[PDB]
Amino acid sequence: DDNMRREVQRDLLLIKHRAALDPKRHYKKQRWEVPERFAIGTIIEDK
Amino acid sequence: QVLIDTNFINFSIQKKVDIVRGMMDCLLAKCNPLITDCVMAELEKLGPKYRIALKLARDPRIKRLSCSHKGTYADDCLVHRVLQHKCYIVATNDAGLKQRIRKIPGIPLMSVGGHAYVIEKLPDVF
Amino acid sequence: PIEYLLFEEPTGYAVFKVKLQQDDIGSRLKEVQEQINDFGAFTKLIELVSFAPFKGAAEALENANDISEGLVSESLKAILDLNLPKASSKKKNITLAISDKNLGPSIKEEFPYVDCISNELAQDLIRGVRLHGEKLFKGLQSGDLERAQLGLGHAYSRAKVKFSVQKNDNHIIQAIALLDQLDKDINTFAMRVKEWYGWHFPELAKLVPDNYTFAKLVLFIKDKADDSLHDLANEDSGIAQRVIDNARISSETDMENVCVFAQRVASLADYRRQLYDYLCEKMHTVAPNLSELIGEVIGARLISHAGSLTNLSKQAASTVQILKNKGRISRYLANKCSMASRIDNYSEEPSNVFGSVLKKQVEQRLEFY
Amino acid sequence: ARIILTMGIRSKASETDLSEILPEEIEERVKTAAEVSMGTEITQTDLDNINALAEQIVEFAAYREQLSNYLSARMKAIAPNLTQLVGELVGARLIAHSGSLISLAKSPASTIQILGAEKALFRALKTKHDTPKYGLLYHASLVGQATGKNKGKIARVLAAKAAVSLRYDALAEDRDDSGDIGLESRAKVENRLSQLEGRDLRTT
Amino acid sequence: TREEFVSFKAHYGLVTGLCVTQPRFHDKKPDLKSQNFMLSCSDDKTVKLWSINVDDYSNKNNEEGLIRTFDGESAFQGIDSHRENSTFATGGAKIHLWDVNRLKPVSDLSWGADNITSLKFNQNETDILASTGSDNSIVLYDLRTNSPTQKIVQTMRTNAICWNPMEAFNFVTANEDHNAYYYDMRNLSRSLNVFKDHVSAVMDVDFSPTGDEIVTGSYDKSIRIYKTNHGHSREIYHTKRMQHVFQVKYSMDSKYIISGSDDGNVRLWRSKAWERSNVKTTREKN
Amino acid sequence: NPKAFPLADAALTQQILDVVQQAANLRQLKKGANEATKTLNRGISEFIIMAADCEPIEILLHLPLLCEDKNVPYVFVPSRVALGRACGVSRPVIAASITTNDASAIKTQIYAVKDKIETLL
Amino acid sequence: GGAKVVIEPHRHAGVYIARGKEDLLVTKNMAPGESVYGEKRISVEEPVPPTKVEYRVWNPFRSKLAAGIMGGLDELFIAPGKKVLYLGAASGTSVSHVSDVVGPEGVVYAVEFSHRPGRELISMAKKRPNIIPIIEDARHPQKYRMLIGMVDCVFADVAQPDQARIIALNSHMFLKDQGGVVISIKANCIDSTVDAETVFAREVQKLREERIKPLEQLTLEPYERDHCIVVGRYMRSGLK
RNA sequence: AUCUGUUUGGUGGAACCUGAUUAGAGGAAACUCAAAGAGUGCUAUGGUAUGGUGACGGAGUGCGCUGGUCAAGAGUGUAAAAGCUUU
RNA sequence: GCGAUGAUCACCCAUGGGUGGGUACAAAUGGCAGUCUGACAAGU
RNA sequence: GAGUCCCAUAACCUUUGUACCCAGUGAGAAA
Ligand SMILES: [Zn+2]
Repeated sequence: DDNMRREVQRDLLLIKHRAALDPKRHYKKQRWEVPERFAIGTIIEDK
Repeated sequence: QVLIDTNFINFSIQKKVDIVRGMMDCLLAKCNPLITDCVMAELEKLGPKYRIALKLARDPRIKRLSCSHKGTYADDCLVHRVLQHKCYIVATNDAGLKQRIRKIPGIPLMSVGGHAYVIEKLPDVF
Repeated sequence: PIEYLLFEEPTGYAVFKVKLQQDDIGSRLKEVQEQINDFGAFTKLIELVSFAPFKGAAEALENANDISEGLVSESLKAILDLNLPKASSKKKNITLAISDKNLGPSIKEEFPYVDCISNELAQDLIRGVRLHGEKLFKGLQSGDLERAQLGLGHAYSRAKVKFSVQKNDNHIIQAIALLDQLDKDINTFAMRVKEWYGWHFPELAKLVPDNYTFAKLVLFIKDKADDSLHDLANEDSGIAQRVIDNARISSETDMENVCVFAQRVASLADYRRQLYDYLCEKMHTVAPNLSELIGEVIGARLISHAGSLTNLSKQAASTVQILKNKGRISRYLANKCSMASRIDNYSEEPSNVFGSVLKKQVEQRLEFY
Repeated sequence: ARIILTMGIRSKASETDLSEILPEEIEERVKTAAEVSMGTEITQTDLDNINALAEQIVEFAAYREQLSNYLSARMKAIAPNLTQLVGELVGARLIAHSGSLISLAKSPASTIQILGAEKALFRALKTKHDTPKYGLLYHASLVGQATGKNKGKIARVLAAKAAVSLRYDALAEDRDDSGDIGLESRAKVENRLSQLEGRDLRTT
Repeated sequence: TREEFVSFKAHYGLVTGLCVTQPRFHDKKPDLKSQNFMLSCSDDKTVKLWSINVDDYSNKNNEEGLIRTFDGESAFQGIDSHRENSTFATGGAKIHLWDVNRLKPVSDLSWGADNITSLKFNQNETDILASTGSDNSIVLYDLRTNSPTQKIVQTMRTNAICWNPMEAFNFVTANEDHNAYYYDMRNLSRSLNVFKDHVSAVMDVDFSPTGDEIVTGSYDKSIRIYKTNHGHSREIYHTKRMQHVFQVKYSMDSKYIISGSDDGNVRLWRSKAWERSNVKTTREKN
Repeated sequence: NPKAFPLADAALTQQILDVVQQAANLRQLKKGANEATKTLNRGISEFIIMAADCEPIEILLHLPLLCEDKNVPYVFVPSRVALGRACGVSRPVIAASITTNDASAIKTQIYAVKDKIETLL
Repeated sequence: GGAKVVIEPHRHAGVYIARGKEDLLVTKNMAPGESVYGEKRISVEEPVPPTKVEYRVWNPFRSKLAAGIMGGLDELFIAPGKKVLYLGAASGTSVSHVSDVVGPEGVVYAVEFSHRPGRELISMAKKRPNIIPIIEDARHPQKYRMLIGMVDCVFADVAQPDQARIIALNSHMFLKDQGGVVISIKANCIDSTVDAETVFAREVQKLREERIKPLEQLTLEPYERDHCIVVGRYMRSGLK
């Protein structure tokens, strides 16, 4: 919902503009407009 | 593995070059000459003025693939299965098929020229 | 000619009677090869006459293994004797269609008046009745065939692999995962019991720091003492008697409630150390060599940090985290644990002998310094 | 836990049945699930520790019910009016949130309304948004009975009446532990809720 | 599957005829449910009999080629087998009768010293042979008396005979004037039908096993199906890749037609070209 | 069927041992059991040579599980003393692995032995 | 390590992409909270309390179907209601990922011959309740003809030089018409005497001779050397 | 700051140009009424329709068919057999 | 009388002591951190 | 009138008390 999109509207900007974050990384070309359905997730490192 | 078509067969008979020995003489290697079913159907369709070519293409040494597509158009069958896989040699004498094959990359091309076979896009012939 | 059909399936054996012969010479044609996907043109071909179910999962597993290695069982003999008519042995036998060309000879050894056909015509009739399945059977069986196939495939696989539940390492996984849980839980509930009796007399909590013994005494001391004889399970009884004399702290329904709560702490702490003994015996009969080498509880936490016995054994001898001469004996102990776990997992019924040898080795190595 | 304490083994379920557990529509499913199953067979030497764990959590359920009955008796001995009005454990977590009963008694009724939802309240105040309306009082029985936005309305009237009953509880001296003030306040909230559920914003 | 079970370099000359058998030996019982048997005569003067490993049953669980080699003094042209009693007959410079046990002809049944080009046994009434000799001649043979029976001489040479499976004395001759004559055995003074639609020399004939229609392949590169009661064609099958069709048979389903040309190929045709081979529900069958 | 299943007989054994000595001379060999599993899960391994007579056998029966995981050929050689002598060390080894190098002067030998033991398996 | 990523669906149904500064291929977890082969997991908090469901990373260097998916195939036939016959379930590394592509309503039949991989398969298929481990040689399908029926796809990652005959047998027995076939070909395992494109051409020719019409192949080149994936549909009547 | 003027995001959308469309472009509602498309589900089952128009059925009888055992035959094989095929 | 079944690889004094960077757990009436609005509404 | 059933039943920090430091490598070690 918009109550979540207005929370995470910033890191979606960073995933959209990944190719500016690091001068040595140079991603392959997609546009990546924000999808209708997504889910924020945290990586679980194992023991 | 050398995919033959019909005018290669007819030009080899008109020049009296054998199939397997002419390919071995041209490449200085071994060869599996292959006749697809559409090339064989084109030879059978060419009539009884070509019975010599038909029973020279029915040879035990010439192995034969089996193409699965409607109709008997040999040039599209050869071009499709050669740009699919890039492991074949195309032996031909059509002007049109020779121009198709020498425009696509990495596919060598054998052709009856003169009194034995010549080979074009293979870079290790000697 | 293909007069009867034999379809074996996880509920039982079914014999179908062929009504019409599918086309032989045009058997690769398009209409012939799609009439076995169509149902309104498959029921013109095949009709059910018999379905003898299985007794249960035991008979289903024995029949699946017999049908695997191509032996006619007693239920198959019974149903073919009921259905297939007594033909000749020398002139026009009756004709059954099967799916297994080395079930064929086994059926002709028992019924020598039966010709068993497994060519592509019988094969695609078979795959027609496997494609349709429950619709052809006219509603007569009990049991979901999907659940039957699930249970039977698991049974067949465990039998073929000789799967053991006595040597089942998930038991020791969950045992140590529960023992840590109720260790911390008994710690919290006994903290709350010590809190609610922290204002009855607050010298019990310094005389007796132990949680289980604290609860077991306080479920019968709730007042002043006067015969403090059994206040050990005797110098502790004298200390408790003197503090209960000159106690310096301040109900009734609260006392009943906190006694119920301390009783709960006692029952949890007797389920613990019962569970310690259970995982100790399951450790000695699941992983005996690690239990001899490093100890049963350390072996439990070793295979639970490594995920399983298989992942512990297949880990390298350096990526085992075991929990100067001291700092190299730990690496020694890690690789010996790796070796003992390999013995322990890949032997079918392991022994104590090599883990005992490696224990002698590591003690010799720590007294090498 | 009670069904594994009764049956133990799948074939034992095939011979027994049971009725004090698992009512009347699920037995046939467990019988067919025992009749065809993908699970193994366990030994007695681990089934006994399984049954010990099962009776441990049956005893845990009985203990949880006994502690809730302790809390119910303590609540209708300490603040019986609130107990008649908002309910036992709802009043318990109100007192537990605010600390002391008298520190709950000296707070205004709007605070008692939004007593739980402080993070939503204070972010909606520090940026000029709209504050929450239910709070910790959402799980009271009357607000559960109300449907729509008049649940926010009767959370307001319930917080007013609960402030009345609760400051009478903590500030009385000759309190009779009878539930009279909580009961007349709850009758007031009940007829308020009935009269704003009887209206309907559709036209007839 | 349209694939060969097996392929034998049988002879060195042309294989000039072949047929099948269930060879009744008096000492070996041949496993007919796993071996199939075909024998074949040629013009290197041999008649060879072969066994074939066959995938039709799964009863058992291999000695394929050349179980025995008969031998002659002249070449052989055609061959046909009795449907019982292990007997066969070959035509060549002369027509001999053989059995599969002895390595020599049981008998010689020759009208005159004119060669024999084709044979067919009868199908029911299984002891009447018929032959086409290259003096335009059709000679019947009867094996109950082990002797020739009657000949008629025609205008042009008969290339094939096929007997009626459902009438037992009628046969159909396919000859060089481009028509095929349906003849009665009990009165050979007149054909009782003439099938008249080819344009070159008719090379082979076969009956459908219903005895209802004949198939007829000729030297114009085409096969033709004739109804038995009409006398003209019912259907022509041709292709551009079919040349000079020499051997035509009607498969035992009566639904398919096998044509063997001289470009090398053997082709399957339908009998009714508009009939599919699926099983039909009752609405579309009606 | 014993636990050390594809036991290479005499000819394949000395073939394996000759390529083991040449790989040890050209530093393409990693020797030992847990070094072998380290390189097996790392990926620098063509094929792996275990012994069939170490003092327990399961100490290296932990390896064919990783081999059938990662499609690596494995062969049990019948003498750990001979395998230590082949590897060129002063102690009997029980497992060795041929690390993957492409600039290698013995690739045809390594590949011929690898194809032979893939037929064996 | 502990970074935050956003999960987004793929073109294929059932598999997802986890975007961050380096994006992962991800599938759902049918047994949450435990890793099948030590791969890193991602835990969203799906919003009655908000439940923590979690997602598991598909390493394409350790999985040929992941190598095919992220090299980019047009049509996998593995979809969230399917019945898949996985041939050569080496252990449960790729089979777990296939299982939770398939979901709870679909079935994965994992066929394996070796017994210690079989033990790993059963100890995984307990907690993934839609994997049916079948320990049997796949070259004789009449043995487990009693246990499976009418799969929708056939994945085949066996390592045998008679690969296409094994696939032809199991497809003729248990695959339905226009069902899916996925083949992992390893050229140096089929035969090292020829080159990789020759053996790829020969195995594709064998597939279309056993009337699996091949749609597509992919060489999966930065992950494995001289492997290939051929997708086909089992046409059963007229490849033409 | 009656400093500054760039950037980023929002609002706005002149002129030229390119593309598409044109009884201008839409939006909402359904236990509404229609015209079509695809996929799916259902024993969806007469290969020539009951067991029988007293023109009939049932009982019983004879003939007919199948199964294997035994006896006799013939063929084959042999010194003689044993053995094997048999519509 | 070795070993691939595994060799080797922050600060202060003439084992022991004093000082700092964190790892897990717990506590805190420690911090963030401040407890919404306030007279109309429903009906005839 | 009015964003909690999405953790003020909580998260982050700070201070204070319990235990530990400041994995890989691969053929050497010893005299
Ligand atoms: Zn073609």
